[PDB]
Amino acid sequence: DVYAQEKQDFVQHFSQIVRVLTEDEMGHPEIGDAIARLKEVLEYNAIGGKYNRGLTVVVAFRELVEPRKQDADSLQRAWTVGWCVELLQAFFLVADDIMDSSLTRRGQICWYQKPGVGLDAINDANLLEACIYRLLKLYCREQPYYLNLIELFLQSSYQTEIGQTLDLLTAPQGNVDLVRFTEKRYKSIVKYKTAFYSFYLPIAAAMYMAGIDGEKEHANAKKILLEMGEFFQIQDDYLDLFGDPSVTGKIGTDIQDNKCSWLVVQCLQRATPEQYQILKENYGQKEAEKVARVKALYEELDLPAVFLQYEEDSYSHIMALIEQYAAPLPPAVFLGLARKIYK
Amino acid sequence: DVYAQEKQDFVQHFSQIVRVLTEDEMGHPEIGDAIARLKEVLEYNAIGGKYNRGLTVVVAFRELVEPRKQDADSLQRAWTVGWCVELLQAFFLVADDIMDSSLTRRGQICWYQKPGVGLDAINDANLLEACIYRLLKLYCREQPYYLNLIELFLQSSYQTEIGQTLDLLTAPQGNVDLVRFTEKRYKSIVKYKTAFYSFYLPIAAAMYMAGIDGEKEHANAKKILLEMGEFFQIQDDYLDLFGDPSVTGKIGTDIQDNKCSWLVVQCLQRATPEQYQILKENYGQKEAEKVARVKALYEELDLPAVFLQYEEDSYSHIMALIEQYAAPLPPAVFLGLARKIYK
Ligand SMILES: O=C(O)c1ccc2cccc(-c3cccc4ccccc34)c2n1
Ligand SMILES: O=C(O)c1ccc2cccc(-c3cccc4ccccc34)c2n1
Repeated sequence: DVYAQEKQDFVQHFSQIVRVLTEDEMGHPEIGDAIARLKEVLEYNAIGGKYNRGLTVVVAFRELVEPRKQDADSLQRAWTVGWCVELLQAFFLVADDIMDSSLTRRGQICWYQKPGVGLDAINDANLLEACIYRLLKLYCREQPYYLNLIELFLQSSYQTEIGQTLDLLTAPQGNVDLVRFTEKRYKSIVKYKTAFYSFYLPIAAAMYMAGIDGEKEHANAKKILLEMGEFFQIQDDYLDLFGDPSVTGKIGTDIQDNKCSWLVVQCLQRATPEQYQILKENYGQKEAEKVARVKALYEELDLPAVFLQYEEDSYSHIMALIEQYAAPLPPAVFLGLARKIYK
Repeated sequence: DVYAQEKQDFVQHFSQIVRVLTEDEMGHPEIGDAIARLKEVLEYNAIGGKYNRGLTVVVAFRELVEPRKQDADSLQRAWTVGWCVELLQAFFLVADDIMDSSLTRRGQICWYQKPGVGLDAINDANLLEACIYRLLKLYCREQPYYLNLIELFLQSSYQTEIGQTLDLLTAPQGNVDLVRFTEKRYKSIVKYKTAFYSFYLPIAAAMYMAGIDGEKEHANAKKILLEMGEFFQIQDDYLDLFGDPSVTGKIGTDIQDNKCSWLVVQCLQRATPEQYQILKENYGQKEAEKVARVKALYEELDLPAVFLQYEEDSYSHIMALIEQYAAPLPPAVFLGLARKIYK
């Protein structure tokens, strides 16, 4: 598949990305120690994930650009832009793990939790963000899409940041209020916090790199991609609890963390006043006896079945969206990504 | 003076800046609560300072643009860009106060220290940064200097962030090592962390707005401005201890906080091995008996006199720099700013 092959060439490009970002140390020895710290921040935080978002840039680039315009340099730029998406992501996760007091991320200690890092990781996350624009300048300054990419990355950071504001406002630390766990609120969090950067940004970046800079073309791809983003997060919340940890590679803590999950939203929409109380008493607690009780309430309220129906309706929706909005982009741009997302 | 008059028109523009940044709530009600939080972050953090950096943009704009090109809209843009400098600053200070565990800033409780904010202020500081590019897009998208300003703000954020890395590396929390408090290191911290954004950025922004986009013109102004930035921070560190709090409006805590101050750098350059030990034992302690001892060591080593000589040499240097590098900019751009800085 388009991804599994390219993954290697993508990951191998990282070494050049790091060398290039640590190359201003040559002209300015004075900042050497700061650059050594930047190298360490990059190596720790931009590696160890699945690289799918960054890879989507590359895969979409190959599918949107005529093979004769896919020269060595065009490709170096595609991998670089892909890495920029991963750096945007690395910046949000470093910051989010500080904010929600996370202990681990992808099985390793969160960067801020590392001995001698702590709150300095706030500056480290800012550096990761700075690196996107340094890379865009280094690789894409002379390209006609340069400003388009800068604005897309900045807008995507803004939307994610607004998404994080909404999330932090919906589920504060030390605040169990299920009144604000509405469908409308959930959909907005996913849209702003995850969907734009995860789904819209990668395709949109490849689209600009391909000279597809049309407002309607971007609006049409966004329409498709934000729906893909919404399904992806709904599926993630569902798998968090009801998924098998051996397949997902994660053990669900959404209930323990008072997360505004699709599962809680659906439970709240269905639950009788007595069931609302049962949830009020057990949602957000660390105890495995209370974690088992929320799960049993969801199973009682037939949420795995509500998810199954949601999955079917979602699949018809995304196909209706692809048919109506893909053109003039090859439907394979969206289908290849949907296949990776939908099961 | 150029500043004191304009200060009012500058501060009055803030209300429009806030209205404009909270105006996307109209089209997207879904993010309303996040926008309400953004309004509160802006109001708390961008107000209460002296606005000198933002004001420098406006003052330099008036001095670099022919009065016939200073129409209502050109001016709205000057104030907006000035506010962007203040927002860049508000973003660094919110983040820096978290990082160094600050309690107060300009007599008020640090934003993160406010009840119900805490580490969420990391996202708040990111929002403040996002606001610069939203303002540049809203006011300057159709201007020929648009990309030039975006790149200057991004480069200035990067340089400040590198400056902060260097600073955090030089004086870690719970690490009293005077071996790394060298002249060369001090000069680099000031250059990257303070000088670029505080002195180079404001003039450079006005310069681009004036169509002065030449690389040599910017290199020449930078040469002047980074020296102004270096004197400003050396003077600040000196006044922190030896200044009168009734005139400076601040009580010095540099000794208590193990800061890499010009005073410690000079003490270390002069101090005998026994005096090095006296400093090693008393530098970074909260006790007023030990704070009095470091001050007495500096006074013994004749640092107020070393500062006096530095002040005189610095004044001749900045004048030599103005004479050699101002052209073709009116020397008043640099002189008006030097007068505000040098006593
Ligand atoms: O963080 C990752 O890389 C990651 C982690 C877990 C995942 C589980 C299913 C699908 C994807 C996935 C596959 C392909 C493209 C994608 C684009 C955007 C978002 C997700 C994508 C996935 N991605
Ligand atoms: O944070 C502020 O606004 C502030 C606080 C204290 C100060 C003490 C002396 C001079 C300035 C000062 C005056 C004029 C323009 C300036 C431009 C850049 C930096 C400082 C400037 C100063 N500024």
